[PDB]
Amino acid sequence: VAYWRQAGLSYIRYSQICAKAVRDALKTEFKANAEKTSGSNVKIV
Amino acid sequence: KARIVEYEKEMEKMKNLIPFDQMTIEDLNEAFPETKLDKKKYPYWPHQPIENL
Amino acid sequence: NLFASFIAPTILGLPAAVLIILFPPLLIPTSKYLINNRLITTQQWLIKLTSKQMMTMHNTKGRTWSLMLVSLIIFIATTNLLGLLPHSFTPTTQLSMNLAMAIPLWAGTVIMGFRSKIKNALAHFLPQGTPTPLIPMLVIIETISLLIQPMALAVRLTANITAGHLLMHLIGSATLAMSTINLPSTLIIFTILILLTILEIAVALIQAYVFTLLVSLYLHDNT
Amino acid sequence: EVKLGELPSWILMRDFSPSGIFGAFQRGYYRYYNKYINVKKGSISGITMVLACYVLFSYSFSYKHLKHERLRKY
Amino acid sequence: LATFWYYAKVELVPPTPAEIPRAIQSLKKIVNSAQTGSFKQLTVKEAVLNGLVATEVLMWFYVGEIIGKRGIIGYDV
Amino acid sequence: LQSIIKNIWIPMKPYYTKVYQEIWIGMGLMGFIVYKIRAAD
Amino acid sequence: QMSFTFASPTQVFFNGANVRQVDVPTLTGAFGILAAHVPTLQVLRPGLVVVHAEDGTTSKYFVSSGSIAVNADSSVQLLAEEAVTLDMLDLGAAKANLEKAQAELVGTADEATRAEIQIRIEANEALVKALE
Amino acid sequence: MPQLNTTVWPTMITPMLLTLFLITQLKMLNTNYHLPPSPKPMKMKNYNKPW
Amino acid sequence: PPLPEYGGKVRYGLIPEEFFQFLYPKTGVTGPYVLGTGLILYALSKEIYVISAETFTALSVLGVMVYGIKKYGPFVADFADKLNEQKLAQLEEAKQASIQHIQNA
Amino acid sequence: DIDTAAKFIGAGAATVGVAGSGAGIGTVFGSLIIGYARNPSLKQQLFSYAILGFALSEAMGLFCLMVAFLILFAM
Repeated sequence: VAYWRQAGLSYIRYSQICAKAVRDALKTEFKANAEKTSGSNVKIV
Repeated sequence: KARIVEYEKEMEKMKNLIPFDQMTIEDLNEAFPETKLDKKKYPYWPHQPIENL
Repeated sequence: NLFASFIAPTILGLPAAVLIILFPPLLIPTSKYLINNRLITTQQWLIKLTSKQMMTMHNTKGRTWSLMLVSLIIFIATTNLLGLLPHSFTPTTQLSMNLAMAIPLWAGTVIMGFRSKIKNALAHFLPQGTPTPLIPMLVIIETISLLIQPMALAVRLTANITAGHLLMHLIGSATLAMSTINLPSTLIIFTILILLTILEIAVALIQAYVFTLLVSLYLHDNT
Repeated sequence: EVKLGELPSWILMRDFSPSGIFGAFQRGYYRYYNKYINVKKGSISGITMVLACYVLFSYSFSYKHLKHERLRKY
Repeated sequence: LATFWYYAKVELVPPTPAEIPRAIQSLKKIVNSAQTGSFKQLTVKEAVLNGLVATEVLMWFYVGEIIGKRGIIGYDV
Repeated sequence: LQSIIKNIWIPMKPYYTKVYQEIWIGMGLMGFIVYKIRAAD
Repeated sequence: QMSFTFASPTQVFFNGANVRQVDVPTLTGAFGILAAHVPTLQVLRPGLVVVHAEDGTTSKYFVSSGSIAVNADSSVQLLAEEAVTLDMLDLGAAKANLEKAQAELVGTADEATRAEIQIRIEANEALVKALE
Repeated sequence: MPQLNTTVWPTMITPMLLTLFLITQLKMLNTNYHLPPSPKPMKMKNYNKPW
Repeated sequence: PPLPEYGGKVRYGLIPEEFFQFLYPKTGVTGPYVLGTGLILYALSKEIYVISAETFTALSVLGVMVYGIKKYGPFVADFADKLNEQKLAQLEEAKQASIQHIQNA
Repeated sequence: DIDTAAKFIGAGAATVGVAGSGAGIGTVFGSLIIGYARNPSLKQQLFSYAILGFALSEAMGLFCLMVAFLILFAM
């Protein structure tokens, strides 16, 4: 029982945050391309 | 051109070098002032951060 | 009788233990050259590795003691190994020498830990999250432990080398007393002696390194 | 040096003073270290010989205790 | 393995009855240098060489001693 | 007195005056302890 | 014996390969996986992943999250959400993000966003330490 | 137990204090590790083209 | 000043070839061996070399040292040589490394 | 004397109590090995606790030896 699960999160959120952290710490050479390949366009209705 | 002849003299000095297997750490430090240890920031052995040791 | 190897050796009425204590550093030649022979090469490599493995954890104030600690871990080590030579007198087997190595070192370390940082120094006697009803004894226990640690160091080294050499000598005597009886048993005891000798080499190195590491961690605590 | 001289005055010719013996010892140390240790492609012998001499010197002072455990009596 | 005997057949040999004269001549040369005191011309290196081969023959005497008592370490009795 | 203080006392001074002061105090304490021990014997 | 399958949503690093040992930073600790390993399944936390090939060379990737699964047939499937080779990163950006997240932490007060911040901090700490 | 013979303690303490704090520390101080050679192939103070 | 390329030709790690060649003229080649076996028989016979536990500990430690040498001698020797040549090659990389720099300037 | 005899007996007895410290350090360093094998990134920090753990185990051991000497010499 990790701390964030005690806070009410979900591993999907954990994974999003971690992937975003690795994408931001990416060099500007690869940063735009990597961010493109993981951008979210879906919209809830 | 003054600067050029100066660079020339410097490179020439670097050209005439002692074969390394006879060179003392003092001669090395002379031929490359970078290799000299900072006796000021680290006045105690080994005068350099242990990390890069 | 049995402790003949630990009596302060004298030759021609002269206290030759001093020469034995002075000798180890004679096995570490230095050189101002850049490329040198094999011995100094490997020894500089070993000193480099030891310095890296020991001092790294310390802050900028601790690493000033670097020259001390490394020297320590060399001295002891060499002495220990020189002990394993036949008929050699091992000066680490003497409680006097280890006391004089420990009490000054640990002493000065606690001294400098008290001079500055006196607040947290007296606060290290109390762990962080301690409830109230058990405060007093938690102080006195730390007091005893701290005020005795040098004794622990000195004895842990002294008697360890003592027991090592004494047991090697006893199994040697046993092999002697089995020379005129079953030869296969003589060979078995001899092999046990060989294994014990290897273990004694290892214990020499390890005891040196552990004495060093303990003093180093005390320094780290008081810095 | 010796191995060349055959006169006893040489004995009194040397320097029997503290600095003299210090220098003679340093000279011997350097001669040894330069013939057996301070050479590339060196061996282990340059230190095994010293350990041998050390064992000998130890057995020396240990003889006073060891002479009591002689096997025979004559 | 066998070259030990190969060198023995040269240097480890019961000396022949035909060579003792050369030995007694060496002996008289030695005793003559002793009488005249000419050994002082002998530099210390060869003098040491002689003393060491002398200790060599002395060891031959002691090994003869231990083989003559049939005991290797001290006297059995 | 020459080449002694030059090759011994020269390098060690920064250690012998600032790094090792508490070491000297501990040396004094150890010496006093040893003297007390040798006394009661 | 080990059939490895290291994959990312957009890239296949290994596939059915034969390595000797893979080290993974599972959310419940790091552990190694060699052939015939006990069958398990785990989720990852940001960390290095060193894959040891039979020859002895080691490929050191970095994964931010995902799932490791080793099965009865010594068939390992490691899926990683963002699997970057260590060269595509830098220490300065990581350290700066770490500072920003620590600052937001000491500023924030609500458990949900506090946990979010702490997760970001964990990712960045793992980053800085894993790089160098 | 010979270790308890308080008669011969100083003859053990003194030479250790000499060899651990003076000799060995010196033989260390002679062992220095120069910084690695770093030939800088980028160092050129060229003023702006004169202009 | 450079270093000589070799040591002193010690035999068995205990005796140098100097002594052997020095004894060579008088008593030939086995002279030294016979001297050694003599002296050892004397020392162990006249109780100069007492035999006790120390002798068996000595045998053990000598056996360990000799096996350790014969096993891990080449490794440490070549490792020292590798360290030296690595240092030398790096230093050569530096030599003519600053040259190209100033050349461009 | 019977007093000296009982001093020796009680000394050996009070010495027995060091087995507890022996097993205690054994457990502490074993747990340190496991905990490091699990979360090696915390090695440094973990090591700290280990020392502290050790520092209290030996603590109790000391008391035993204390009585030992405090019977062997002080009494």
